[PDB]
Amino acid sequence: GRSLKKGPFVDDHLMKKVEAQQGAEKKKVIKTWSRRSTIFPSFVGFTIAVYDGRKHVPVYIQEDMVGHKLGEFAPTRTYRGH
Amino acid sequence: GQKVHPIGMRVGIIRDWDAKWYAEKEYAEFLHEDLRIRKFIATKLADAAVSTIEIERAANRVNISIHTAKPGMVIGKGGSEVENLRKELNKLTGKRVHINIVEIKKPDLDAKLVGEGIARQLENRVAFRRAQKQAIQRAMRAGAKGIKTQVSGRLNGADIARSEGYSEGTVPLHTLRADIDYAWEEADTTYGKLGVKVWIYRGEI
Amino acid sequence: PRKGPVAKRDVLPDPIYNSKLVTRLINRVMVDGKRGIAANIIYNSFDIIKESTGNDPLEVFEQAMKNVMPVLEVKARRVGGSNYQVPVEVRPERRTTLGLRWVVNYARLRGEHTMEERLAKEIMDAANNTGASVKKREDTHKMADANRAFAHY
Amino acid sequence: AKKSMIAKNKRPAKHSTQAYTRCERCGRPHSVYRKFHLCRICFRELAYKGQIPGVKKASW
Amino acid sequence: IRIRLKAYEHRILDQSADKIVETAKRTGADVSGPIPLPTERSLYTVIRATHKYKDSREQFEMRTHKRLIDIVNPTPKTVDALMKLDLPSGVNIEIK
Amino acid sequence: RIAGVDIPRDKRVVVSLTYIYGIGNTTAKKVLANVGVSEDVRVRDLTNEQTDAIRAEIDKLKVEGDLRREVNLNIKRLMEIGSYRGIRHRRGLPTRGQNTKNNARTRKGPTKTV
Amino acid sequence: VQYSGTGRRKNAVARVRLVPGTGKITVNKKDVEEYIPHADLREVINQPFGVTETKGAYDVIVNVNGGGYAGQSGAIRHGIARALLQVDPDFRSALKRAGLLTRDARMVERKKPGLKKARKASQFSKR
RNA sequence: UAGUUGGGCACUCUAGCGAGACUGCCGGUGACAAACCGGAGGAAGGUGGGGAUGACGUCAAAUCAUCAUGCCCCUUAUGACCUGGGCUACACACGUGCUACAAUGGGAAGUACAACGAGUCGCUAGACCGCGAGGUCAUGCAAAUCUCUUAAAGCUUCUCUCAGUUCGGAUUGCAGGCUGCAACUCGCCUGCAUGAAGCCGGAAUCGCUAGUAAUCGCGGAUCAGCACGCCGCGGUGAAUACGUUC
Ligand SMILES: [K+]
Ligand SMILES: [K+]
Ligand SMILES: [K+]
Ligand SMILES: [K+]
Ligand SMILES: [K+]
Ligand SMILES: [K+]
Ligand SMILES: [K+]
Ligand SMILES: [K+]
Ligand SMILES: [K+]
Ligand SMILES: [K+]
Ligand SMILES: [K+]
Ligand SMILES: [Mg+2]
Ligand SMILES: [Mg+2]
Ligand SMILES: [Mg+2]
Ligand SMILES: [Mg+2]
Ligand SMILES: [Mg+2]
Ligand SMILES: [Mg+2]
Ligand SMILES: [Mg+2]
Ligand SMILES: [Mg+2]
Ligand SMILES: [Mg+2]
Ligand SMILES: [Mg+2]
Ligand SMILES: [Zn+2]
Repeated sequence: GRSLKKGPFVDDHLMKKVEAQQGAEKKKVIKTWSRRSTIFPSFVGFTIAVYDGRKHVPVYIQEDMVGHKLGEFAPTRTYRGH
Repeated sequence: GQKVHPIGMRVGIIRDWDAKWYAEKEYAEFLHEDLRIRKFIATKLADAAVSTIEIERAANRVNISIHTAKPGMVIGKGGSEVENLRKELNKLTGKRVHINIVEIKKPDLDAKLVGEGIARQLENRVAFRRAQKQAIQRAMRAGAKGIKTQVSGRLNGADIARSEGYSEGTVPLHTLRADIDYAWEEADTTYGKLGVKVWIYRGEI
Repeated sequence: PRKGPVAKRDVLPDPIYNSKLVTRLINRVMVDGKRGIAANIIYNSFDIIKESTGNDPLEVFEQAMKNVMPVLEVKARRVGGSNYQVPVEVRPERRTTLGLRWVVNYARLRGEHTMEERLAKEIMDAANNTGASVKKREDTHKMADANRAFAHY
Repeated sequence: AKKSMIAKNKRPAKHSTQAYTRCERCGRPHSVYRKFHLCRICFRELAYKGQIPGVKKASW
Repeated sequence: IRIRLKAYEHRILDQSADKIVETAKRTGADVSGPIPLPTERSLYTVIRATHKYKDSREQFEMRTHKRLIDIVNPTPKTVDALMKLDLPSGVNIEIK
Repeated sequence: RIAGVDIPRDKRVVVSLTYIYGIGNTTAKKVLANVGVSEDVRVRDLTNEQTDAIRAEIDKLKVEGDLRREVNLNIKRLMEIGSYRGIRHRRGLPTRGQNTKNNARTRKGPTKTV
Repeated sequence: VQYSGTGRRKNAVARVRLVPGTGKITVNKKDVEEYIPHADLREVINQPFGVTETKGAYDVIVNVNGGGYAGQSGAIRHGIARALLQVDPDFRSALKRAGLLTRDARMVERKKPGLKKARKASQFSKR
């Protein structure tokens, strides 16, 4: 995976939006197109609406999701069976 | 079926490269400067019977030899026209250009000029059979060992395209020692592209 | 081919037994041009035969060939709506071809773990006129005898 | 959508990996040689004309 | 002096190589060569058709012929003599 | 026998240990080198001192039921959080980007030609 | 006195020198048995001596490179036959009738474009 | 210690210029012919082997996305910019491959032999760190000089002993390494763990006539990264062709 030296990756525009809200009694949804961004522990408690190609899917970030990309929780293809 | 390009087949056997330069790191740069040089000259001198451009590169210089059946037109009065050509090429190439005009003797034996001539006539609504026959006459009178010509497309506006060609003498496309000149020229008509192919067989090498 | 019979390339004799037949056997057992492995199998098996028997292994192998090489073969012939087999005498070159092919093919199907053991056992059995390779020869003669009515063809 | 594609390729890439090679003669994106900056089609076409120095049909 | 000549055609290459030897030798210097070096070859394989038809190809090659000249105990005239002599554009030349 | 598994008695120790879930070829070599048991001895020849040393060595590692619960918990987590991988696990499809138009028979099971 | 011979086989080139001796063959500073560990290939190398009845008369110092052990073995066999030709010109007939003087011109056939190998073609499906 | 250094290019090799095969020589057959059969010499013999080279045409065969172009259509749009997604979706059917189903093998150790090629911010020696992928300092080379590149089959010993296995390596968990702004959808590689089908494949069907098939690796184009594909290279190296009814 991504080299340990490089550290974990998150887009600064997304990281800024979460940082602006950390000290918030009531959080609000963060609309993002950054599927590539890693879920940091600071994301826990937020709902990040992730673009899946056509819409923003609201994903609630539980502490069990840390380390996974935001895109892992916004499937791009719809398949209900043949 | 399909046939190898008559010139591409003999390049490196009896025909030499037109791009007469060597390079390793600037090969890509030099090659595509040649294409811009050749393209520019084909526009500037479209009225002169310009057939072969040979490009030689010596350090920052670019020596260009232009073969023309109308050298007087290309040069102009007192070198006015060629001098205007070096400046335009200097600007285009970005370096020093020397232009050498070469007289094409026997233009009737030069495939590109013959093909271009036939192409111009077809644009004038000249009978395609007539245009090829009189090109064949001139080439044979000039002493060609043989000539072969072909015109393809919507001949005389026919709805169904077809190819009509004529030949005279010998055109041995498989003989590798034969000096066979080839050219493909397009005539744009009211009905679309007409393809003119000319093969001229000169003294074998 | 249509033009006619072709040249058959000669094989050089075995280095240690000085027999072309041994070289032909090595080629038959060979797989993927790995002649070193093929030669080792044949030479190990001739040493096994030199152990289970006191006789020259080359002699035992030649006796196995005598019992395995067929004499009459069936040549399929399509006549009209009926396709029947015609007995045919086997030319000497094909005789050794069939013998080598049968001895090797049935050795590969034997039960012993290693090929040289399987080959030595198959050779010795054939030298005694028993085993699968001999049974292939018996069936081939049996088929020709049954179809002996088509000899005139 | 050729001309816009040709123009956009000419401009500097926003990210380094996004820079790609097109045929300088015709703009073909696929099968572009680095030595000649030409696609396989233009390369074969110009090699026949004898306008690519040093190149000739290979046989052995 | 070590002179490496490279060209796509050996006919001009020999002609220019001889000129280096003739001028350099005539001016009193003693020359080694010309030494043939392995001609380089690069192979390009292109699909012959513009669309599909993968099995039909055409092979193109570029051959770089090369020579080596070593001038030993060169005279002072060599430096200018081997520089007044201008080689055809097709023949590449490096000195030392 | 060692970790609740009757390891093959006829085989050499390096291989017999591999029959323990969580011990592969490399791990078996490591535990034998640590205990000091030759790799070529059949386990039928292992003395109670050697066997107990192996058991002590193996008890350090996570094997058998402990390993199986560990891995199943990982997959359980992927499904619970609703990740893309978890859905792949739950729907029986390749989880590591493999194409499914063809193949994928290991995950999908036997072909249903219907 | 030494007798020189060049032998070639596939891409192997063997420079062979004969000197009167014990039949010893050394190849690239290593004896024939170590360098060519195949018994049948070493028998190939000694074919020229057998046909010319010079077994045991001559030592062989071989400087060979390129190709493989079988190719080098055939190259050495070619070099000895040529070197043995300098020993006594009248060995020509015996060496010739054995095919030892012939340079085996069989080389690897080039891969063809469109074919997986020189002759092997891609598997074909009518429909 | 080293073709190392001196010395020499002799041999090899590199490459220009040449020599050589031409039914030319000899016997036989043949219509005083063409030609065929055999022979000698020769490295090579009858086109020596292979390649390039593809007649007039055929299938209104393929390509209006390489390019070009008649006519038609769109023009605040069918043009143009962007981020994300898709082209990699999977109850299924087929084509082409790769790896297997083992002992002519698997594993470990030791030892040998190529060729075509590629390389400047590229190929990278050597040393050190890491189980490894690789990292680090650093070296030579724009190169028959340095490097990629000590090729794998192979050979010699040890081991395993017929077992769905020490065969097979799919799948999955975890941990890493790289390239990249980024590898979740969609990358390649590594370690540990996991250890699926598969016991040689129905009807049917494919390639190949020798340095070929079979098998073994190696290089290259595209390319930041990424092929079991493609192109090329050499190693090892067979079986068979009676014959022309189908
Ligand atoms: K490209
Ligand atoms: K996929
Ligand atoms: K498939
Ligand atoms: K159009
Ligand atoms: K178009
Ligand atoms: K494949
Ligand atoms: K298949
Ligand atoms: K073994
Ligand atoms: K990816
Ligand atoms: K099969
Ligand atoms: K690559
Ligand atoms: Mg790219
Ligand atoms: Mg194909
Ligand atoms: Mg285990
Ligand atoms: Mg994939
Ligand atoms: Mg059509
Ligand atoms: Mg259009
Ligand atoms: Mg696709
Ligand atoms: Mg089994
Ligand atoms: Mg054939
Ligand atoms: Mg090969
Ligand atoms: Zn192009």
